[PDB]
Amino acid sequence: LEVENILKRYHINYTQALIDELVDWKTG
Amino acid sequence: APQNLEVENILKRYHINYTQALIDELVDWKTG
Amino acid sequence: MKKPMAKAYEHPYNSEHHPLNFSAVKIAETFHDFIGPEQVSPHYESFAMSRKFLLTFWGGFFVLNFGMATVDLNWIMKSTYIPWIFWFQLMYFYVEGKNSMFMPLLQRFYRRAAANEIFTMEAFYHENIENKLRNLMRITKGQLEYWDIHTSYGEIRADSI
Amino acid sequence: SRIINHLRGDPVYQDNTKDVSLRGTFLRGKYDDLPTMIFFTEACDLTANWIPFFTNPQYDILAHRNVWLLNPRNFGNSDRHPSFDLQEMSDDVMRFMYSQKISMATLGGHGIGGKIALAVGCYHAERVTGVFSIDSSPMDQRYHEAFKEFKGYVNALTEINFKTWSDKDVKVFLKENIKDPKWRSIFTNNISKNAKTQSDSFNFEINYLNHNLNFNKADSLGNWAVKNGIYTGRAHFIFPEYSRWVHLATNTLPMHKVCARVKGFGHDIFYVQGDENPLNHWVYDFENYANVVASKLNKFLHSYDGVHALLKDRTEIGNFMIPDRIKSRNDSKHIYGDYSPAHLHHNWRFNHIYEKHDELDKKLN
Amino acid sequence: GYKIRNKSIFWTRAGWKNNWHPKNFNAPRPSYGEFTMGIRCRNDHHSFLRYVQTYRNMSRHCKQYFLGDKQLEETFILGLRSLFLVPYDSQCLTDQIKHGGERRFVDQLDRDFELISYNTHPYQLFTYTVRNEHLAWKNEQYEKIQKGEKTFEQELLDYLDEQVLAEKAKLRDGQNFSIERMTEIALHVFRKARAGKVRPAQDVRGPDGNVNDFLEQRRPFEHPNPTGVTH
Amino acid sequence: LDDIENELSFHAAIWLNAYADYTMFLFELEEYNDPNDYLMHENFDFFRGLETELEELTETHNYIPGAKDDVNLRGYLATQFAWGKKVISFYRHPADDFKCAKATKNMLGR
Amino acid sequence: TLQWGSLAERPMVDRVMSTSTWPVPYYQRLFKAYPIREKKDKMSLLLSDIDIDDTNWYQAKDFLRGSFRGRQIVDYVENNIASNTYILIQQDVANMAKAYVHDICG
Ligand SMILES: CCCCCCCCCCCCCCCCCC(=O)OC[C@H](COP(=O)([O-])OCC(O)COP(=O)([O-])OC[C@@H](COC(=O)CCCCCCCCCCCCCCCCC)OC(=O)CCCCCCCCCCCCCCCCC)OC(=O)CCCCCCCCCCCCCCCCC
Ligand SMILES: CCCCCCCCCCCCCCCCCC(=O)OC[C@H](COP(=O)([O-])OCC(O)COP(=O)([O-])OC[C@@H](COC(=O)CCCCCCCCCCCCCCCCC)OC(=O)CCCCCCCCCCCCCCCCC)OC(=O)CCCCCCCCCCCCCCCCC
Ligand SMILES: CCCCCCCCCCCCCCCCCC(=O)OC[C@H](COP(=O)([O-])OCC[N+](C)(C)C)OC(=O)CCCCCCCCCCCCCCCCC
Repeated sequence: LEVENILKRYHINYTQALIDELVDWKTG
Repeated sequence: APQNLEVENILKRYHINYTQALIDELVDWKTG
Repeated sequence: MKKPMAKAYEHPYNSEHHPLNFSAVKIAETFHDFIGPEQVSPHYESFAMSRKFLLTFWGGFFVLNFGMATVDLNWIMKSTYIPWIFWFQLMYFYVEGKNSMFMPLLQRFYRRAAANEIFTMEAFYHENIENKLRNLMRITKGQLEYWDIHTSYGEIRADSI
Repeated sequence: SRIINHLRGDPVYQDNTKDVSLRGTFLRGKYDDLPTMIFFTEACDLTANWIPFFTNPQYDILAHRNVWLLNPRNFGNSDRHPSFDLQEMSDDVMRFMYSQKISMATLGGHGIGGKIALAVGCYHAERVTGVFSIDSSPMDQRYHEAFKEFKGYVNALTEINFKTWSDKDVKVFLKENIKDPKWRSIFTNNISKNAKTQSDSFNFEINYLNHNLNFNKADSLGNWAVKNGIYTGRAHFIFPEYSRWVHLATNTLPMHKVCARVKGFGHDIFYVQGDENPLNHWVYDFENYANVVASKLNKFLHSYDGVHALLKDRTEIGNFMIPDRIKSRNDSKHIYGDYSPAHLHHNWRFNHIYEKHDELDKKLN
Repeated sequence: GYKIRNKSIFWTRAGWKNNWHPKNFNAPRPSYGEFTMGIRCRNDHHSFLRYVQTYRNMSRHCKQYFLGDKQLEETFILGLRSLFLVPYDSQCLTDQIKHGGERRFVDQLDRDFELISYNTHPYQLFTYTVRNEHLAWKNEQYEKIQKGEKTFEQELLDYLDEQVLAEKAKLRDGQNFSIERMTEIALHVFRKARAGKVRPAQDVRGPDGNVNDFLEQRRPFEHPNPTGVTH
Repeated sequence: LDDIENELSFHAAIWLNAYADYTMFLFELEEYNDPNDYLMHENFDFFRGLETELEELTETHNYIPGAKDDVNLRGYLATQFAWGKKVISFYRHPADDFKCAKATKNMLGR
Repeated sequence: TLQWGSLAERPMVDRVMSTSTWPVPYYQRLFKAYPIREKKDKMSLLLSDIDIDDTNWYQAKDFLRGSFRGRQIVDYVENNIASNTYILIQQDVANMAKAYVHDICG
């Protein structure tokens, strides 16, 4: 949930779809 | 530099306000 | 439980209100009984600032009271001129002149600086004494390690057989 | 990458209080040579939470100075030592400034970090240009309800044994004991796993901190001792209108008591207009509080920080003459008159800018 | 905490931490027999036996008022030795004292025994008070045990024994019950018991920063006139 | 075996008694705070026994401050900048006088 | 600062509150009131950092003799232990290890 934590720090409203695209971007 | 464009385009589609600090942290998060 | 002694020796000439021996502690107790407890004000403002106009009236009333009573006040002003000039010119250097002239005479400052440092040492008393105990507790814990080894010998001797 | 540079190190337990090195994040400014700012986060708070504040284009703080988001001892990444003396922690910063080749720096702090920043100005005033304290005051806070809660949370955090407890046991313990949402989130992020998945542990030294808070004596981080003295330089204080840490009724008086150059409310001491909310202590989370703090911070760094005491602003540098005391100069044939005080380059000790500009001056003449 | 920062704190004109032979102008100088006509000196070699007799006098004259309390006599002996062992263990070099340290301590102890012979020494009056307060508490326990009642000290001991069983019955992962854990169990019970008693306020400040005295009553004013006695 | 069983048992009781001393002191110290905020006679009551030793100094006329203290730390703080820097000698009584006098073949007893 | 106000309002600047209450009572407490010279149940704070000494073993015997097992320990130590002091200090495992090799042979 590192991607969720950095987004939370910046106070940016994040959707669940955005988190998956970012996780896939790192893993892929 | 190329990884900056990958994240920026992802943040572009969600019309989310992004800063260079966030991208640098996300890019550092990818390499880390 | 064995029955202890009924009482120790009771001195016939020593009491709490009239202690036989002397120290500043008993004098300090009777001193604070005299001046009483600290007169804590429960108010939101101090008494002087709330009654400045009133205290100014009574301040000038007693000045006028002394002024109206003293019919020879000019004789007292003239009689005070010589000692006022004499004592101020004589003690100027020892009180104020030393701060910018020949000698500083810092004896009284040294007494303030030492007391100001003691004020801090008393404020940090709990800290300094706790660090000294951390070393003694370390020594005590080191000696208690030998009993922990002995209490396992019975288990070691049983499991070895 | 480039703007965000945090040096990686491992905390080392030190027996000597002088062999303590501080670690933190460095934020590079927009321009080549700018003075540096050293900022201390709240006790047991992440330095990364302030990165979006100091890297916000709207605030544009990096346009003024380079920022070091530095952790104090026993916190985060820095070395651990059981002592929390403000003088010993202040000497840590001076060794950090030396190892980093910093001649003098601006000091900032949030909460208890504000006390630490102001303490460095008290013990090393010649190395500090100014102090900007956010929601703090040099006063004994051992009996403030906000500090008691923080003190109570640290005590409860000593119950957890990372070896025996599972991850689900820790999550339940924190939700039930730590009722404050922000303190809960901060303490979770301080939990980290060591290399080779040995075990989990808090980033801050929980044992050394608990003894400091639980003892509740002069060396506690909530206390401000008379031993710290007086800060002689520029100081600015900002705190919320309804803050659980700084009460506007009386908690401003310590600022005049410790800081010699503080003029008073409306000049060096401001309150952010806001509502009653126990989370208003964390000004960087709310844009309303953050906008006012950033503007006041930019005003401090731009016009008031590192300016001589008897000058009003930076605008008077070079055009306002300060009176001189007689018999204060070594030259005997000196006509005493007013002078403009010398302001030096921010890192003149470790660069040769004065030698280089001397030679360029001779080419003119 | 706080440490003395002055490195020269213990420097004297005679050396570091010198409180045995301070430096003064009239320093001791030798005497030569062939050139000395007469001399007036009060020094002698009698301090050793005077030191022995003084210990016997102080011990025996204090035991007159102990009423045969054997434990008090043995406790007093340990205290009396701590008074006579001062020159043997002190940091001060008692053998290098200005004009004879042995004579100085013997004359100092004789002033103590003079007060002891009159039963007016503060160490004596302190001993009688401490022993009376101790025996009064021991007699309270004895009366409660003869009545089959359980003493307050036994209630805590029994309460602390069942706390260790409860903690060691739930702590099965580890089986090392340290003295640190044993201590914080008792202290948690001691604080709760001390807070339960109606004791006078010892700490300056309560939970708030305010003092815990009877004088710490500020506004708002909500108390009426004091009422009189009832019939 | 019973020799060390009882030897180590008594050895542990000695250092358990010392552990309880330091533990109980830190327990009573929790109620004592800011010695600067207590009155004079109340601070002596927390440190029971100091008033007794103070009476011993008075009744024996040992009214030279710090004479019987092995390290008169208060005496060093008071003389940090004194002329002829010195502290009182150990156990110096204000009444004792060890002055001597001799007559030699020369004048002034030289 | 050195400019705190008028002389009449001097006692005003001393109070510092730990709560947000208004108006604030100005008076700053100097000392703790001590109306009754009561003998405190608390033990003396002089017993702070004294090293090990004779009082430790003397009090250990007094508390051990309160038990049946402790009475056996004290009697055996004071009679059948070749030591020149009651202040027992363990600085080696010589007496411990030699007591185990003389016992485990069975
Ligand atoms: C028939 C008709 C006649 C009968 C009518 C009957 C009615 C008579 C009216 C009497 C009123 C009684 C009710 C009030 C009594 C106290 C008055 C007062 O000011 O108390 C507040 C004041 C502070 O109260 P607070 O606001 O709660 O602040 C608490 C903090 O502790 C504060 O400490 P802080 O340091 O933090 O703050 C500052 C502090 C700063 O103040 C101080 O801390 C000390 C000030 C100096 C004290 C006096 C030094 C005198 C040294 C002795 C030498 C003269 C002795 C006189 C007698 C000698 C023989 C003749 O005080 C202040 O707040 C501002 C100063 C207010 C003025 C007080 C000083 C005025 C002089 C009073 C002395 C009067 C006698 C000498 C006058 C000349 C001879 C007639 O307390 C004092 O100053 C105590 C001083 C001693 C009090 C008794 C003195 C005698 C009675 C005083 C009457 C004053 C007016 C008349 C004389 C004026 C001549 C110029
Ligand atoms: C044995 C002492 C001397 C005896 C001579 C008589 C006294 C001198 C007369 C003039 C007075 C000015 C000298 C300064 C005196 C300051 C002493 C002082 O006030 O205590 C401060 C002192 C601590 O305060 P401090 O701030 O640290 O003092 C340092 C100063 O502030 C400043 O710190 P500093 O480190 O710079 O001070 C060092 C001190 C060092 O002093 C010395 O070492 C003395 C020099 C060696 C002795 C030379 C005489 C040789 C004697 C043997 C030969 C005689 C033969 C005669 C025939 C044979 C007879 C059989 O002063 C000097 O350097 C003296 C040099 C003179 C400067 C000359 C500059 C040129 C002037 C050109 C214009 C001329 C205009 C003249 C108009 C009139 C003047 C206003 O308190 C103590 O030490 C207490 C212990 C007492 C010390 C021994 C007694 C000395 C007298 C003390 C005052 C009375 C004590 C009893 C009352 C106590 C309260 C109840
Ligand atoms: C205030 C009201 C009450 C007043 C009561 C009196 C208060 C007096 C306060 C104490 C001051 C006493 C001064 C004693 C000398 C201290 C200085 C010193 O020791 O000299 C060291 C001096 C100075 O050495 P130093 O190293 O300590 O200082 C060096 C000075 N500087 C730093 C500047 C380099 O060395 C000497 O040995 C000189 C000895 C000279 C002796 C001068 C004093 C002689 C008189 C003393 C005896 C008087 C007895 C009178 C009794 C009367 C009975 C009827």
